[PDB]
Amino acid sequence: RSNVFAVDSQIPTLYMPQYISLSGVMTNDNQAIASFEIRDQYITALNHLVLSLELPEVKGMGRFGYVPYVGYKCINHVSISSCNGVIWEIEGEELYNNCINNTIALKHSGYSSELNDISIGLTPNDTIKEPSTVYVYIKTPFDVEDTFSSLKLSDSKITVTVTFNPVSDIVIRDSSFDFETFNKEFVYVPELSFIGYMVKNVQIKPSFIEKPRRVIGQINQPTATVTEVHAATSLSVYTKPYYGNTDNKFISYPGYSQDEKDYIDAYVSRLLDDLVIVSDGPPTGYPESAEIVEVPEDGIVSIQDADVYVKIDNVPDNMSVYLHTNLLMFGTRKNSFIYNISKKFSAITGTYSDATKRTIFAHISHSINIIDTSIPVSLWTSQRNVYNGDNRSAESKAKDLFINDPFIKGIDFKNKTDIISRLEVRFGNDVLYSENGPISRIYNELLTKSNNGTRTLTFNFTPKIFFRPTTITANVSRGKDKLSVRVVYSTMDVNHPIYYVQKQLVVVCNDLYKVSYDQGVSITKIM
Amino acid sequence: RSNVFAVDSQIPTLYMPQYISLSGVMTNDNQAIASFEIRDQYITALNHLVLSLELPEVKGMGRFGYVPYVGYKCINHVSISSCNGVIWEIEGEELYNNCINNTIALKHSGYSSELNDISIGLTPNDTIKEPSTVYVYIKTPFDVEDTFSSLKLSDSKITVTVTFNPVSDIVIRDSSFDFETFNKEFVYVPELSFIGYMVKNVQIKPSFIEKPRRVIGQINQPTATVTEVHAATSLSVYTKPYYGNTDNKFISYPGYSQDEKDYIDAYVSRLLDDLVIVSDGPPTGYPESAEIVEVPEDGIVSIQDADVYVKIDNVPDNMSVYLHTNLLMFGTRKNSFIYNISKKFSAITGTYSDATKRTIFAHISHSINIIDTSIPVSLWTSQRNVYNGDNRSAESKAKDLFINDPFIKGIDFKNKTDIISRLEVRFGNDVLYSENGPISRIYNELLTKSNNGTRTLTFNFTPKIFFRPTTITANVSRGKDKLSVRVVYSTMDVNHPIYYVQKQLVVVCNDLYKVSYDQGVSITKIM
Amino acid sequence: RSNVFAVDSQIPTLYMPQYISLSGVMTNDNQAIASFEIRDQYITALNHLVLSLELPEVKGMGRFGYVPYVGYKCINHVSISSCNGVIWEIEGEELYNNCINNTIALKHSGYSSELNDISIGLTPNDTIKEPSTVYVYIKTPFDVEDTFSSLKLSDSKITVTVTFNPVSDIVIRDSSFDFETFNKEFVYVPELSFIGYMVKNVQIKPSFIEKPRRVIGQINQPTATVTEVHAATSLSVYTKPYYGNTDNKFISYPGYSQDEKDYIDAYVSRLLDDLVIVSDGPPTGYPESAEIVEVPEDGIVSIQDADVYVKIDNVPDNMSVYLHTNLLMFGTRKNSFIYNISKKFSAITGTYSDATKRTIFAHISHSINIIDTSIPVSLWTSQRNVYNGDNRSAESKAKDLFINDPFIKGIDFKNKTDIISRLEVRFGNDVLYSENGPISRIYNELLTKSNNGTRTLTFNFTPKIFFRPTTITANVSRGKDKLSVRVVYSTMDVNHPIYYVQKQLVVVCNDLYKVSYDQGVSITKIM
Amino acid sequence: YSENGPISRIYNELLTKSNNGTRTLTFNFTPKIFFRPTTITANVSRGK
Repeated sequence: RSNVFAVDSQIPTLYMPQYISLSGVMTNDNQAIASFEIRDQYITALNHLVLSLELPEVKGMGRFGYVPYVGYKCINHVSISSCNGVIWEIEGEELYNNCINNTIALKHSGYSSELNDISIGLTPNDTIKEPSTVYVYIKTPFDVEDTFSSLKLSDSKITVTVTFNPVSDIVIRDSSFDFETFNKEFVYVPELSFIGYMVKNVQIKPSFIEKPRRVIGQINQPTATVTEVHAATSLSVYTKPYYGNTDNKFISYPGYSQDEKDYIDAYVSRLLDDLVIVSDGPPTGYPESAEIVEVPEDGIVSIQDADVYVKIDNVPDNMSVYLHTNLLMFGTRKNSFIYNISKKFSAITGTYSDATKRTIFAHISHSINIIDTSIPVSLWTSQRNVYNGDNRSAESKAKDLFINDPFIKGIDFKNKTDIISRLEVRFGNDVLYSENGPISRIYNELLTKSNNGTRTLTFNFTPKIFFRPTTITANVSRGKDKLSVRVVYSTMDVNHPIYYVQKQLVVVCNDLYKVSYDQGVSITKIM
Repeated sequence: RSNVFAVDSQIPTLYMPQYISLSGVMTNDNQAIASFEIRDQYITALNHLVLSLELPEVKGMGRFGYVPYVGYKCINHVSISSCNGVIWEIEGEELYNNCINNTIALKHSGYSSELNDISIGLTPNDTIKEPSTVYVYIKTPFDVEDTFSSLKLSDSKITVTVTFNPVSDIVIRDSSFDFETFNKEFVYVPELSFIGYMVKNVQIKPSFIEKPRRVIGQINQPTATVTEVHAATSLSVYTKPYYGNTDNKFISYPGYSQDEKDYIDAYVSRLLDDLVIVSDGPPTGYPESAEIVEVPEDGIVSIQDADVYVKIDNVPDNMSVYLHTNLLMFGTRKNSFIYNISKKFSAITGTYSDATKRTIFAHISHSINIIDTSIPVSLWTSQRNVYNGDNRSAESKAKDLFINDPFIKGIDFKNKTDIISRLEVRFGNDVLYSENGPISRIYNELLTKSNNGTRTLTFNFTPKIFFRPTTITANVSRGKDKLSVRVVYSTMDVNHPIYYVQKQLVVVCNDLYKVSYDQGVSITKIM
Repeated sequence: RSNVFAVDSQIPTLYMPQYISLSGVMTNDNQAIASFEIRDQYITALNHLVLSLELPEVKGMGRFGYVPYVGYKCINHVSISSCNGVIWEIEGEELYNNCINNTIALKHSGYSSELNDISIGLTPNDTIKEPSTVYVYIKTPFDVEDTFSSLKLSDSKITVTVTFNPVSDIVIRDSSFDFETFNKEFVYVPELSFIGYMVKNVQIKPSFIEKPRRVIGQINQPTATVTEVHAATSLSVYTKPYYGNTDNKFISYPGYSQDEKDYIDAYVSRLLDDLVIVSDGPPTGYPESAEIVEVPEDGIVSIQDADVYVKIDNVPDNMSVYLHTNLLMFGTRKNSFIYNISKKFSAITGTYSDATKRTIFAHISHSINIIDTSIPVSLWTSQRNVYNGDNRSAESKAKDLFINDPFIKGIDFKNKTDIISRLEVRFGNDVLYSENGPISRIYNELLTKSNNGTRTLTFNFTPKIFFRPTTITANVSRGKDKLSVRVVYSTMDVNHPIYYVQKQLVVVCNDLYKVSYDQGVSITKIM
Repeated sequence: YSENGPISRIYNELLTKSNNGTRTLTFNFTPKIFFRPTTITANVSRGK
């Protein structure tokens, strides 16, 4: 019988860990680059890299806030090199995707009301935001099995290089803020930390590492190809929107609250102030194409099949209630279907306030959705629209927000709508996999215990470090050495504005490399 | 010294995985049965079964919604067989209990506002719900240790059989919905997926598997017995309510919000509209036994020791405020204690709205609880009640909801009240365990890291796959081969309606089986 | 090739577990001590200790509630001994810190609205709280590796001793409650449970255990020293506030809601009733130093550079709106800076209610923070304050609350502000580590997956039970046998009241011990 | 086999010299009567 009530305690290698901190050299649209040099013959191994960033004080007038997870979204590229060349590198988006399921890292990276609330400044000497510091955990393959997986520095020099995104990407602002001055006087201040191990009489053996590789397809094309595939462990596919042909302005943004319900409530709250107006006589200051009608005594206004129920309490006797019946409208033919935001409301109740001269709304019933909240403003007024699209007031038009978040997926802010209806993967010339529904995404989320998975084919099911990984292997004789992907996009109604948002296909492939430790660190591609 | 900075990488067996999808055959109260046939000599092993289901479009008038986790609650039975007979089977409730701690699986199975909100239809051509698809992860013993635990198909035919519950169980509806037509036209559409492994020169060895077995006791009896117990790893006990002697109608249901506070708020909100009435003269349309009194100037109404504080703002000068002092009442003797829902309120404030002709309530102080929210409507008006129980208006009575959820535990919707005060377990003739408090439930939750544990005795503490499991073993000579359970139910007040809800005892025992792989797959009970 | 599709099932040692429960002996400011005796020659091992506590019924008048996690916060000290002396002991605070990341244990220990809401009693026979029971999971080193790590009772007697805190520490109450009677009649009722293992022909081997050791520094001194350090695995540092020179009264407490936003909202809600007053003529009943001014027609009141915007609807025609412009004020010089809570508000809106004769506030904009919510009341009126600090009404002063929570860290209730700006650790005479930012706290939280880490140096990275732990080792020849810590506290503004809160430094060191099993259990310090 | 456009119909019409072909997969290209026809053959072991 095997003893399950006692073990023989082994004596491990003698070692001692130490926390080490390093400052870097900054060089320069003058993109910023930081280089860190690690040189000590007693540092045998290292892992758990952490980058710190100091954000400065912001003063002035206007409305201003930071995007969520600013620390992660400010990183463009990370590279680790030695004298024999690059050992490992990754783009920022792949790091974000790999760390998306680590709530503690996300919270440390910068997620709070003080940072993400949309603050207001009244005078040129008002302080909008106080200074603070964020920390970005750079997860690497060397962390998966603590000491067993650490990187051994066989008496070589290691260089870490971090490239930063321009500061315009991480800021949410309105047109009143003095962005040119802010951008001229903003500077990045970084610092790198890691855990080192001092080892006595180490015995080194070769090991194995995986390197991700990204390919971006052409605009609106439904194909992409990865060449020189000799040993891959997985393949991932997703899409990105391209907003380069707009001015990047949006009607609303919820800030710290990030639920779907919060997005919808913020949008509806921004529209309600202009949708129902209490005025003495016909309201002035609107474009000529506005159709503002008076609410009857029974409270029901008909807008061609749609009925809106409006009841306001405490209305002064010298005033009346009016309804804006075409706040935003879009159509491609003069007598075809019309997308009209006014017809998405069914009941509106509230009470007028004499002290503040505005209406305080109570219960609202509506059918607004995330696509409506995600339509960009500039598409409402494009040349293909035969109507005047934006019938809002100037005060409302002055509150639009610039949003330049670089890691948006799908065609909406939450990646909720699935726009891929069929996927087909070919390895060489033969079909390797085809599916209609998102069963591969379901399987990815189940196996990785994540809420934000993507369509992924996984080929390796063996434990990571103690076994050689299982791969799909090339056959250059028959020509099986490339993976081509083809999708069919869903069909949308030609009268919905979201139909004209352009998109790009993204394919990610994980290649296998061999690590040898004679003459320092070097890698060789497995063939 | 043992090296903790390097390992020897072993070469694993050569294999290649593949995702496989299969369609099934449907046969037929004409209970639906699906059969799936797996036949390929190169599929050596499989695991991670996933079932997909397509839910259709629902049109018409009335109020309609789906129960939470509809995908799990639609499954009655799953069986896996070969030519030598059954290999593994389980009922739906045991699967649900085993998967209750997997948040990602639960969310995939169907949990969202679009599915679980109580929608309203106005015309016979209104679309209440759009079509969608859910996925049910069928967790099996073959998943616990990836490749090591997979099921080996030694050149045999494998059949999977799924039995479905009738559609009436998964729908929450009011009496206005045309359920007979919906039930006549509804059809199940299923599809099975799994991960297969193509292995080269496999070397097979025998292994071990555990099979659950459920016993259901007689109505209201506090005993149950499991026969033929020769090697069991655990024992579980819980209770179920039986609502078969009612019409299954309830006053309220919160829908997507599933907190205790949400249940209580929905119930209170449904009662408040009928509890306090603002009217010009005595309200009409109520049964003769109603006692509706006028609120005095100081705002305090006395109902025999209980005092209710009522203050309403903006009351028109031609109207008064009335209070319904016996909305729901129950008692067994003419002059004994009375359970009166009106006496559970202490303060009610709000403001009357002239535009909508209703009262908008603000702050409420009350002592309603989950048992009150869980009492079925038909028990308020049973024959043993000497009063007229339901003094609500017809409009309120028309809003009751049918609820037929099949996996309810305890006597309330959240299984919060503990109605078992003492438990005694006998193995053979001798007492094996006895307890007063729920220390076994505490231990179960601690050891399995679950929030919804049950009273469970665990006999196996060894690692699952690499060791033979530890069991309790029979001694047929002394006659130790059966487990009998006896409980004592808590004592409730004879004047509470919940006292008359019937219940059933459920016992679950996990038996051990041996798996051999010569002549395909076969099992033999360990004796 | 190694087989990854099959294993050889080993046969384990024959054993059988059993749940055992014991009652204890109580002895006696007459601090309570419980002793439990374990004596059975067939109990070979044990782990998973659980303590249960019965809380009694509380009746009377006033406001009363329990602190969160009362079960954990009621424990002062736990000790485990045999005939050879103490085997393991720990203070309550170290246990709480070790278990802080176990949500299920925390929830079982007593965390609910019924326990933690601030209830109100109206008559001397009112029932404020019903009786209930809590359970405290006493996590020990013997649990980390189930059967492998269990404690072997080599035919010796084991004694467990639990010391309890006085009941005044676990209760939150106002001055109206009859605490002297409650404290005279309260009694502790405990019971211990554990899992025992009956083993046949056990084969015992020696093992390894770690014992924590706490040192508390002197008041306001920034140094502390641990002597006799021969083999330590880690070192931790944090600070505690000392409230012994006050009366322990606070303005508000949120109860069950424990977010920062909840603290701030409760504080603001308590202040708003006294900050803005609607009255017929100048309000009476305030001290002579109050400066109450009338709000002009434009609604803007200036308080030296600060502007407050006040708009109240539905004000009766015989009444006016007044603003209290110096509710709480503190300063050290007659014409220097003043901390004035009235200047932290920028906009206040609401509606007066005629029925209840009070103002119902709607939207509030403010800059109150957690330090303001955490300032104790007695510091507002200290002798060093040259103004009259507390200008509230007597009714408001009668609602203050006593709070005596014993496990508060930092200087605020959430330990959010970091008051340590530099840390330096010396081992012997030489500097072992120094840092400016909290990178060690970041690393602690990352490595232990916790949200509430402390500044910790970790020296052991090897797996716990199967390897001998790595330690830092003394060199008595050079005199390296002591660890001295020195901090520099942050600098605060001399006109903020929080500057005068006293603090204490706490250092925790984990020493290594050897366990041998000949002649029962005994330990010997590794040298 | 999988296809998007009607290339199989084009091939059917080309090979049979017809104006009204359908989507057809042809497996036999040998002369009809003097040779045994070429077929696609089952593999009941793998279940094809």
